[PDB]
Amino acid sequence: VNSFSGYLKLTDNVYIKNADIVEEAKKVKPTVVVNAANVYLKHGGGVAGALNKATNNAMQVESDDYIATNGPLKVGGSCVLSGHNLAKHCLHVVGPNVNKGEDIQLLKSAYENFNQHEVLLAPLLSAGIFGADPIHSLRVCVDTVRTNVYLAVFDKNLYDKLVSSFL
Ligand SMILES: COC(=O)C[C@H]1CN(c2ncnc3[nH]c4cc(F)ccc4c23)CCO1
Repeated sequence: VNSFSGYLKLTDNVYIKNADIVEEAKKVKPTVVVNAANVYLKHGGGVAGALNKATNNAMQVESDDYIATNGPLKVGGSCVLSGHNLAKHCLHVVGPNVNKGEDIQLLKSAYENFNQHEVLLAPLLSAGIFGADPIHSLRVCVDTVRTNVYLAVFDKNLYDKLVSSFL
């Protein structure tokens, strides 16, 4: 039993809710919140900008030190950093950004990072400003992640479409 509330169960291990991931993280304080990161960990907008703003820019400060030490992530890759006031840990995962021309096949590699964590609160990778089709992202999630994932979808209209079209 865990503390996630109001989710629709899609599969054995995937759950979905119309929610603001920032507000959901603030309430649940999950072990892991996933950030929709880019390779530079520049958290300017979308989910990343919202998560970083909620940490009062502490996420960005920590991220800048990470990059100065380690260099950029790979598209499809991830790193574990602090969850600050939102979660124990933040798993920064880089999905391909279609608006940069990145290969959508890398979306499966991106979701594989979730399998290193037993339970996660996450957004749909490569959705929103990353330019992928969220219906496709949900399909890849369900077909790739085997650990327990609670998906937060900000837009109510999109949430209803994702549920109604789910096979
Ligand atoms: C348009 O709706 C989509 O297609 C998906 C969007 C929105 N993203 C989010 N997902 C879950 N919670 C979210 N809180 C946020 C707060 C913000 F200031 C910005 C984005 C999000 C956000 C996912 C990727 O892009």
